[PDB]
Parts: sequence; C-alpha cells; structure tokens
Amino acid sequence: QQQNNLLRAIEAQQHLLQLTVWGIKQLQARILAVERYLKDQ
Amino acid sequence: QQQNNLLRAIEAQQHLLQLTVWGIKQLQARILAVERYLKDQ
Amino acid sequence: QQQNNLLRAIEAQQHLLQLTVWGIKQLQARILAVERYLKDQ
Amino acid sequence: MTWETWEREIENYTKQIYKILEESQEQQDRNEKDLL
Amino acid sequence: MTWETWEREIENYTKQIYKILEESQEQQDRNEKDLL
Amino acid sequence: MTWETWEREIENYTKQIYKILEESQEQQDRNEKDLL
Repeated sequence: QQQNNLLRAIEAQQHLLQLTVWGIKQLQARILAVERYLKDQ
Repeated sequence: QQQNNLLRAIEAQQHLLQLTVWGIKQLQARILAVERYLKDQ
Repeated sequence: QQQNNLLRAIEAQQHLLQLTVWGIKQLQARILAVERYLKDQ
Repeated sequence: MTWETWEREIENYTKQIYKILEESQEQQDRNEKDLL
Repeated sequence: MTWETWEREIENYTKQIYKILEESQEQQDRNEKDLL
Repeated sequence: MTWETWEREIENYTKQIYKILEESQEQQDRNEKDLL
C-alpha cells in the first residue's frame, strides 16, 4: 500500500522536526546564558 | 477519505515548520546583537 | 494522480527541513564562537 | 509570540500530528479488514 | 548560502507547499463531484 | 543527546526519507505500468 508509505514518510519527518526543535531549544538556552553573562557584567 | 487526512497531517507539519523558522530567525537576531555588542567594545 | 502530489509536497517540506537544519548549524557555530571568545578572556 | 507560547504550540501541533497519523492508520486497518 | 537567500528560499518553498496542498485538494473535490 | 549525534540522526532520517520517497514512487510507476 502507498498510503501507508506516505504515512511513514510523514512520521519520519516528524522525528526530524522533533530533532530541530531540540536544537533550537538548546541554542535558545545558550544564547540566553550569554546574554545574561554580559548583562551581569 | 485518507488522502485528505495525509493532506491535513502535512498541513499541520507545515505550521510546525513555520514555528521553527520563527525561532531560528529570533535566535539569529539575538546572536547577531551579541556579536555586534562585543565588536562594538 | 493525488498520491504523487502528496509525495511532492513531502519532498518540498524535506527541502525546507534541510534549510532549517543549515540555519541551526550556522547558529550553533556562531554561539559556540561567542562562548569561546568570552571563555578566552 | 514568545518562547513559552512557542513551546506550547509546538507541543500542540506535535501531539495532534501523532493523533492524526494513528487516525489515518486506524481507518486503513479498518478498510483492510473490510475488503479482507 | 546567506540569511537573505535563506529567508527567500524558505518563503519560496512555503508558498509552494500551500499552493500544492490546494491543488491536491482541488482535484479531490473535483473527483468527489465526479463520482458524486 | 549531543550535537555530533544530532547531526548523525538528522542525516539518518534524511537519507531514509529520500529512500522512502523513491520507494513509494517506484511502486507507483510499477502499478501504472500494471494498469497501463
């Protein structure tokens, strides 16, 4: 079946999306830490 | 119908993608501001 | 055919995802450079 | 838009997608059993 | 690749996706009316 | 999770997706030739 396939492709991209979200959150925290470091000076 | 469903799943992921784009742009601006702050010193 | 269409929509979003990955990597490198700059002080 | 809202919206679309995937799959298994 | 181009390419793929979604949906409504 | 692993997992899902796209397309061309 092809519907099931497309469905799995979407599922795989969903996992990719979750990884990009993780990365964005990591970067946000790191930028925030730097901003705070400089403000604290 | 299942085609319509897959189509909506893709639509939803599109909204997710738009959110990750917003986040990336926010971070780019914030990193750039920090880079400029340090260069201006 | 509609299956082929959904398949192309997914392909297009895949290209978008690749672009967001590029952006995230760029930002990670830039944040890391800033972190190192401050640590080196 | 703020980061708190951003996180919540991401979660909302994510948890939706999964529930939608299972839906389409649910019907597909239903239809497969129909046509046997 | 640069950030200006990045933004433009993102916009180009996004605006395409939406137009593609509506296309597939267009045909689907067309076919539904066909088989009534 | 770390950035090295992150990159590798991204690559793993990406290279999978492409291989999956070609799969679905492979069968579709196969089926089109079937029904001619």
